[PDB]
Amino acid sequence: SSWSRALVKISPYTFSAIGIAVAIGVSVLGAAWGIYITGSSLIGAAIKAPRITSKNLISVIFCEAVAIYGVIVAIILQTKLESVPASQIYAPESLRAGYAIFASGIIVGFANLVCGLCVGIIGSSCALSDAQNSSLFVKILVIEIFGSALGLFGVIVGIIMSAQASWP
Amino acid sequence: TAPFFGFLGAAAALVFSCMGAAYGTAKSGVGVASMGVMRPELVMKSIVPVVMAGVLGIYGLIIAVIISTGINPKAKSYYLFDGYAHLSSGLACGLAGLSAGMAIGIVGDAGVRANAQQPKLFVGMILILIFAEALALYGLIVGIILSSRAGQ
Amino acid sequence: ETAPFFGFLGAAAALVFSCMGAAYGTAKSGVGVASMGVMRPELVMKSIVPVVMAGVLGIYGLIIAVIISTGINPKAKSYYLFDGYAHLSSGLACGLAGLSAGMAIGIVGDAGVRANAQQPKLFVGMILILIFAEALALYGLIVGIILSSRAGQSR
Amino acid sequence: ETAPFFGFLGAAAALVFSCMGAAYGTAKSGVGVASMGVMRPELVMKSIVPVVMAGVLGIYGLIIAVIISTGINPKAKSYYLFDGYAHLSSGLACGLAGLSAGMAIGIVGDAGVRANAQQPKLFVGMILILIFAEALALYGLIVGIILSSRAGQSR
Amino acid sequence: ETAPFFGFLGAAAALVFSCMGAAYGTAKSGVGVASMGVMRPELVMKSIVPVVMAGVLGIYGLIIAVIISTGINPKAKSYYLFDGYAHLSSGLACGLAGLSAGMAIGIVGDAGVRANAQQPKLFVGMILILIFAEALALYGLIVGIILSSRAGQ
Amino acid sequence: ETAPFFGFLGAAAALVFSCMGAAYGTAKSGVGVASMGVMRPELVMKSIVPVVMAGVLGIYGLIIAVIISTGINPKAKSYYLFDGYAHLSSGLACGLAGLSAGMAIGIVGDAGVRANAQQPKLFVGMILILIFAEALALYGLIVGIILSSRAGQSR
Amino acid sequence: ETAPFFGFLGAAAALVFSCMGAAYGTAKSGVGVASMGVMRPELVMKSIVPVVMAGVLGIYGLIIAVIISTGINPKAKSYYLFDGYAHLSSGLACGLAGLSAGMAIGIVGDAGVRANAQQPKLFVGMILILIFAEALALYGLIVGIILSSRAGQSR
Amino acid sequence: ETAPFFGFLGAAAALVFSCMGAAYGTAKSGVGVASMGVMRPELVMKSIVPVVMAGVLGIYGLIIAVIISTGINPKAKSYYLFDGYAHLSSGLACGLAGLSAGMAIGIVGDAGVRANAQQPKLFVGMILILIFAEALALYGLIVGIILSSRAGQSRA
Amino acid sequence: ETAPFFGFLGAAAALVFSCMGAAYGTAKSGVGVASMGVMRPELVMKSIVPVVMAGVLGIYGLIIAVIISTGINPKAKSYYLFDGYAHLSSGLACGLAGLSAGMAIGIVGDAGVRANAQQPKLFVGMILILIFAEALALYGLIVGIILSSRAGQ
Amino acid sequence: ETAPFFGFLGAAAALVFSCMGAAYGTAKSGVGVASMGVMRPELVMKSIVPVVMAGVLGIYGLIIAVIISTGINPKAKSYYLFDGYAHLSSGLACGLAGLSAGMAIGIVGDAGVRANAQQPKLFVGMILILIFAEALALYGLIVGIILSSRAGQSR
Amino acid sequence: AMTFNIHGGYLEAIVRGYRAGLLTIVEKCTLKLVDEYKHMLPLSTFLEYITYGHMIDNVVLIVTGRDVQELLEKCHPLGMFDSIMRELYRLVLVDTPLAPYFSECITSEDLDDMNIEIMRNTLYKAYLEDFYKFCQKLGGATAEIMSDLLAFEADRRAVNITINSIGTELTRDDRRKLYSLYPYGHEELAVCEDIDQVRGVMEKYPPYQSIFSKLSYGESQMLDKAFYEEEVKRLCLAFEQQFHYGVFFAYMRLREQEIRNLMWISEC
Repeated sequence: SSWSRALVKISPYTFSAIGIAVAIGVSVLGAAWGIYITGSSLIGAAIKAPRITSKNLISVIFCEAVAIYGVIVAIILQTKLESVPASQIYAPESLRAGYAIFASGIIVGFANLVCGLCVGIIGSSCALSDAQNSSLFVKILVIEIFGSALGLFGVIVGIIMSAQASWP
Repeated sequence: TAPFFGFLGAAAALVFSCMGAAYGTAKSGVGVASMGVMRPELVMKSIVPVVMAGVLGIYGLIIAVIISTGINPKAKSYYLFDGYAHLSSGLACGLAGLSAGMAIGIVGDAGVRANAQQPKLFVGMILILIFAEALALYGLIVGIILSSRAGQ
Repeated sequence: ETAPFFGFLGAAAALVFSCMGAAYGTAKSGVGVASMGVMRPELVMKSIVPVVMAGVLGIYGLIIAVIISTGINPKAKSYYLFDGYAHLSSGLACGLAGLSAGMAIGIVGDAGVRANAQQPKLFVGMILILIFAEALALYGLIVGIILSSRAGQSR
Repeated sequence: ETAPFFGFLGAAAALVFSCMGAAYGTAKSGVGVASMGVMRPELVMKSIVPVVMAGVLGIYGLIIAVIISTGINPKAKSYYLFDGYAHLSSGLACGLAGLSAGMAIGIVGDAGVRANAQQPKLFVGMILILIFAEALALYGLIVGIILSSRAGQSR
Repeated sequence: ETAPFFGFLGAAAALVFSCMGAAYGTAKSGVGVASMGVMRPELVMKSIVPVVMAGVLGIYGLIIAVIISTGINPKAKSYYLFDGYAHLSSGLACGLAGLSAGMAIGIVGDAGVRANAQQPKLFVGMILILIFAEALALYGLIVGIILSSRAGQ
Repeated sequence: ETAPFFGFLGAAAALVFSCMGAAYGTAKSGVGVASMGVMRPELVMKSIVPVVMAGVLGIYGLIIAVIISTGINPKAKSYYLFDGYAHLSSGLACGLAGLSAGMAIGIVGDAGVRANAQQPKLFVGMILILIFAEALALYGLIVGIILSSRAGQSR
Repeated sequence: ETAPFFGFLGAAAALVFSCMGAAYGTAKSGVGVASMGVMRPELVMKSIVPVVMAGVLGIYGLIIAVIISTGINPKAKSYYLFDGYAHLSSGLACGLAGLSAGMAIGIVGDAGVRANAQQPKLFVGMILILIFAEALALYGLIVGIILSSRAGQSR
Repeated sequence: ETAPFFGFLGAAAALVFSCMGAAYGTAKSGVGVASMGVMRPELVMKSIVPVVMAGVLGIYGLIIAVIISTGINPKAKSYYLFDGYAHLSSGLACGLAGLSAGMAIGIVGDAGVRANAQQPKLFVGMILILIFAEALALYGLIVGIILSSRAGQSRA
Repeated sequence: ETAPFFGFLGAAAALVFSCMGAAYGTAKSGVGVASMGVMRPELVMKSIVPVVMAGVLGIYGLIIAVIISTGINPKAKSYYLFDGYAHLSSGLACGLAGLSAGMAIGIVGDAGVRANAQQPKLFVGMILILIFAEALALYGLIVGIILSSRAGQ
Repeated sequence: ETAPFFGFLGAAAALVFSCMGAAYGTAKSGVGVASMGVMRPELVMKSIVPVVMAGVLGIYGLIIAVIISTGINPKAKSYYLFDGYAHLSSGLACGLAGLSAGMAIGIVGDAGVRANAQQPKLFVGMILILIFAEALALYGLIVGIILSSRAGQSR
Repeated sequence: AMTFNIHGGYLEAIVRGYRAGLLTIVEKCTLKLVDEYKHMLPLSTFLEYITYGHMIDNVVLIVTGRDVQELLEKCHPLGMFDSIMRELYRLVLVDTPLAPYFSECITSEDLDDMNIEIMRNTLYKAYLEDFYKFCQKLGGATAEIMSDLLAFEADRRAVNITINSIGTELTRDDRRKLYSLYPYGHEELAVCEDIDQVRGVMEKYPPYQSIFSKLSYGESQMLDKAFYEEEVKRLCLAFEQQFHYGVFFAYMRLREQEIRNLMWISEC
């Protein structure tokens, strides 16, 4: 009853900051996990030759691109913050803007982390295969490019979602 | 806002479905590595499904972009019923999409094993992958119905 | 309003649960189907069918959501919220029925298709066994949306 | 107002749990029958009976769910809040009894498939054992129906 | 007030829990009986008894639930909290006791299938153990019945 | 007021926990008895003693719970939360003590049955051990009696 | 006021936790004693000490619970939150000490049962460790006495 | 006025956690000693040390509990609200320190009892490790005393 | 109002998370280095990259925490629930990112130690991988610094 | 009103977490030192250092707790919210950092104790690794001290 | 299978590379494989179980009793584990899961492990304990392959028993027990007492079926050679080389098969 009515009220600025920051944090965590998987794969096959190391470097470049996308998203969210006066931080329009920003951050960061984990696993398998067969390198690069394209798609989604806020 | 959060979740659920299908794409690529360890032609054949799976996620991102274009809440006021309907339908679509992505990953692993072996029922493996992609497309289409199901 | 909210929640739960169970069954049966197909291409054609059947059942379960989208009518007169809760219950029941029956069908079809490598007639037997539960899954999923559409009168 | 929503949720629980029990039964029976067919393809037909029993239990659960879904109109029948909750309870109890009966029937069906691999007299005995297990589903459905009728009695 | 709702829910929980415990025990006893029949048809006939003994618990739980459902009536008395709470608690106790007894009966049934496969006096001891488990179930049911009979408020 | 809720809940919990403990003890004792009978059917006769002790402890817990419950008479005394709280505490303590005692006694009885199958004096040793384990049930009964008295001490 | 809900809960919890710990310890000690008796009857006779320790722990827990219950005099003492809080604290301390002592006693009993077969001097020494654990439990009980005595400030 | 409930809870909890840690450490040390038995029966003196450390930890816990109980005097300087929470904080610190010390002491004592049978020349090192471990319990007792000290000033 | 409490909690959580992640990565890397150094002690002396990366992670965490603490100046700015909530969340996200990066980098270095033990080419490759991981950590630190700068407004 | 109480609670939790981490590290180092002493008594003397490091970390945590306790002063200011908040945050951060560093240092020392027995040369590098591990905790303690110095939040 | 990416990737990759690298001389190859395993020292448990079987062999060589130390040294250090007569068998039981069952079967120590027939039962019990240790991997596809191989070994043992050990007076119930989940139950092959009759029933076993085929060499042989073709097939099962799983035991088996092929080639 009373608790149900109370639960509605929330502070939009906290949600906006969470959307600005947690997405970048999760993207960084996913990129780190992918980089760790790639590094383990490279350590496994470092015996033979550094072509697998070059493939892992391409994967790390994809991870760094994901990180740069997260940094750009954070910068945009810093810019995308609405007027949101300290006094006027209770309007329902501010709540709608906060919800939109949180949705943008959730869609961005989670997809970025999933793409990073996928890229890490694919790069590990690709490094193993390249260590196995010398000929198969372009096929590995194809999967790496696919992971990078997934990260870029997430970045583009964040860029589109940048224009969401409606707070006063 | 509660209606804003409901519609946002309605879209982000299909977004998360695509993100989950990215895991099936990763499994397909992992299998494709072993498949191409045998023959580079099999490597290309197995790699193509990974590119298709990534294109599926790109399409999900495009759908999210369309949702962001339509995200403006001034045009339509959503009540408790509307927000609940949107969120529930989106979540159902997202669950269906994640399940389809998992099935697609399993089928991709099986097809990678087949390509590592001789061609054999490569057509059948492609048919199974097509069935998984058709389930994913059915979920994506069902999402549009709920997206358009708004207003008085 | 409360009634359309609950009705739509149940209708979507129908599709979500039915699709989840159907996809779990599809993966289970498809493991054995792929095993049989790798064993011999002759059994591959027969063993391919149950996977397509499970996919079709899942697609039907998903489509039932589109039908149930008209089961609850917010644009129409709002009756007591208990009617919408009844629609919610009907949808949840349909989803759980589809999930359970599809999962069972696929679990059986896993070993059925996997063993079909030995005997080709085992493929026919596994197809029959899988259909015996897939039909129940689809029937329950459809019947739930039907009941959700029907119970909205509220006297 | 508290009555019909609760009772419908109980019908949902009935359908869900009956489906889950039928799912356990069907999955276990199919898994056993897949191995059984390899040994004796002719004996596969005999082992199909537990699958039929599980399907019958699921159909009974679905029928009870449809019956409970019927009567949702407030003017059609008198339903005090405790009466609707009693209908909910009837549905939930019948569904859970069917679920447990279905799981037990599935385990017994796997055992019966193993016994079919053994001397067929053991399979004949396991058939009666499975029938005795399935009787629990009918008992639970009867109890649920009786309690649903008592719930229908209201003021 | 709304307490008879909770009382009916408790009676349903009694029935469901008793049925669940009894059916789990019956499944275990059926697996044991299948093993015995694979071993010796002589053990097959006797091994059927624990399944029926377990199902007796489910039947008793269903009967108790039916009695409790008959207990709730607006004509008998106006809605009140104490009677509904007492009925719900009695049902919960009866159902929990039945489920525990069914699980114990199933474990004892598997052990007794093995014992009957071992020796006949072992089968007699298993029958005695099953009798003890049934006595425990009956004691729980009687306690629940008394608690329901304490329905004055 | 709400005191009967707590009192009835404690009465139910006592019986439930006592039944669970008795079930665990009986299962362990039955496993031990089956092992002894397989080893030596003649020695199996004396092996039933731990099972009898566990059943007696369970019955005593059940009897204490019934006695505590019978004391609750709303017509006898007006609404007082003290009596309900005392009854609930007595039930909870008695049930927990009975459950722990039953589980421990069952484990000890299985071990002692194995040892008695090994050596004869081990039977006397296990009997002494079970007599020691009965102290938990005795303490639970004493605590239940004390709480029942405190229930009447309410004013 | 709310004192019965606190005091009765604490009194029940003390006995419950003490009984559970003592039961687990006695079960471990009984398993070890059965192993020793299978090895040698003399070790079985020697292994009685852990049972005595478990019984002492249970008796201490029961005594603490009895003291706490006797502290409850609502007729003489006005309903204060402090009075119930003191009893609850004493009960919690007693129960936790009993459970810890029971676990330690079970471990020590298994160790000493092994040692008795290993060497009589080892068992004689481990008796000292068991006595030390019992002394720690007694110290906890004594702190419980001070906790109970603190209730005097409330009237 | 509701603070004394929290104070009594903390006072009980300190002793409870200290007893739990001591019991765990003592059980571990006893199992280790019994394992070391027979092989090196002369090492009874060495095996006695971890039990002594566990007893010392238990005694420290009881002392902290007694101090906390003495702190609770509602007759003078009404507890207000800070007294109960301060008592709870002191009790929690004491109990946590006791549990940590007990676990560490049990593990180290098991290791030392294992090392007792072969090359007993490291008895000095084992005793040093045990003393370094018990230093943690001593520091916890000191911290609890320091916390209990500030309780009186909170009255104003 | 309660904004300083939220900001202090966020800064504390940031510091704790960064310290925990650095500790986990350092523990993994040190265990790997100790395992690898058993064969050839000469290669062990070269294995100081784990120490360098652990120190870098710790220094980054400490710097971020100090910067966040400096931002808490009640005399300069009365602050608001919005500003405090933003600063706390930003700091916590920076700390979490640093912790994840450090944990992943330490996990990589654990195998990199054995790789370096195998050959020097694997050593320089692991050095490059650790450099990339440290670059990611520095990017997270810079993001946290920018976020703290935003808290000034 | 009660915020400084929460601050004192956090201060106590700081010492609690620091002691837990130090105890874990000390236990690991003790196991390693026992193994080394079993190997050679000479390595035992050189292996004492990690235990001293863990004790120093614990002493640093205790010192931080004492400083926090000194921070609480009724005469300093009236009931203020920020005093509790800053103190609790500092304590929680310091305790978490100390516990994590202690666990990491314990694992490192456990590895290094075994490593040094085979080869004494790597002990030098192990010392540097442990020094860095302890320096991380020292930096965390300094950061916590900074927050404690941040006391004058109001005026 | 993301657990492989999360942790253990490098060791799995190294094991896979060592496996793919390998496609008197046999002793040298086995020693090289042992050195590779030691350098390496999930899949680790499977490799440990394979080494446990290879050490059960060397322990049965050592439990009996002739330059036994020299014979153990000639064997691979993986087969001849450094950690390691009734006393000899009891010492072998420590650090080797397979040995205690062999000691239990060999009630008379070396006498009950005579190389003629009794050592066959002792090594069968050792292999049963090694299979229990493999089953201690909590299941898996590699566990399924190990169960199939153990069933093949049990069927071969039962076939050899019915062929020759009837003269050795090994009891039919004991021989079936001597011939070991799947290995445990082989009543179909033990139903037929006649050697010619029992050979068909043993070939009817799925591990022996479809692999032995004509079985001019194989099922006719005694000892454990009935499933020789099935062993090569199980080696070809590892030829699938599916990643993200535990196949270190498969790698060791492939290396041993390569060593055996090199020995069979011998000169030219």
